[PDB]
Amino acid sequence: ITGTSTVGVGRGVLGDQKNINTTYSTYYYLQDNTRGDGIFTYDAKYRTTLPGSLWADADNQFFASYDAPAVDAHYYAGVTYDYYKNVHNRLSYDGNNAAIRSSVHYSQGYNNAFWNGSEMVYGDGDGQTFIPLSGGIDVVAHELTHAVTDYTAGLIYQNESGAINEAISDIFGTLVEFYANKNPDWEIGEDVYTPGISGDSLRSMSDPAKYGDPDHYSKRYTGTQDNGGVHINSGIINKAAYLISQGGTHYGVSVVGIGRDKLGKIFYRALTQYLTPTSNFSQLRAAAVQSATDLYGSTSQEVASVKQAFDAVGVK
Ligand SMILES: [Ca+2]
Ligand SMILES: [Ca+2]
Ligand SMILES: [Ca+2]
Ligand SMILES: [Ca+2]
Ligand SMILES: [Zn+2]
Repeated sequence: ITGTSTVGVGRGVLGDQKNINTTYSTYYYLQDNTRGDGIFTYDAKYRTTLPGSLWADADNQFFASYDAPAVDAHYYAGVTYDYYKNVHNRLSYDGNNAAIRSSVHYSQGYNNAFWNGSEMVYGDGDGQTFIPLSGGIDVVAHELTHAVTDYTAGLIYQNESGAINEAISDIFGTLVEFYANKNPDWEIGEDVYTPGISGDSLRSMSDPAKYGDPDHYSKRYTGTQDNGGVHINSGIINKAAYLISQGGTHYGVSVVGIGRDKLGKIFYRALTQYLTPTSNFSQLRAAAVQSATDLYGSTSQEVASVKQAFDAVGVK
């Protein structure tokens, strides 16, 4: 769309009010011209055909309940773009300011969200297991990071490489949650999952076993479900990443934490410089050690922590 950049206001899934970047041309559209080549949000109108209609609104105010998921998908995509740019100096997911597109109200009662290789897609949830998925900044950032991985390491979506791909998305979705300072934690999806139950979440990075995911390599899943457990075995890496950041003792191995910022620097370097489509856990560890080495010196504490963390989860 060609029009005048402006700012509108609305309410998100959780009821919070926020300002969003819109474009005016007869209607006000969810098109943010301020970030790279633009952020565009579409209405899939409960269908599965994509992307749907670019989101149009008559008055630049988005307080209808049907508006909520669009407001958040649009807003959280801006935040994530900012995170990447400000913190890692990366322009959009391709490093060249590619437009970011998302569709909301995808299908009926759809309990998931995903990056399809071209854009983001968010279901509204069935109202019991989930509420509209774009209300969780960690979910939004998890999906967008899949775009980043696709353009860089290109980790294939299955077995160990696929688990690494998933872990990368949870790690960065969590870092983004901390960046925005939106009640941050080391849990995944807590804000949109089981609205009826407080205190739970989809996955836990601090204690993956809390939900039955592995927290040690000896406990990995070897079957075929979930593409070979991409969402299961990601727990081993997630745990390693939490330990690198926060420190702790796990299975008798002690790790000194080096904090979130360095965690992000180290994993982003590994991702963009050293990982390849078929990398396995053991390769991830070498990549992570090489990155810390690059960044902090081979005799650094940082390197030492990365080593300890992987030894703690049994990845050699
Ligand atoms: Ca309106
Ligand atoms: Ca949170
Ligand atoms: Ca979270
Ligand atoms: Ca819940
Ligand atoms: Zn994912």
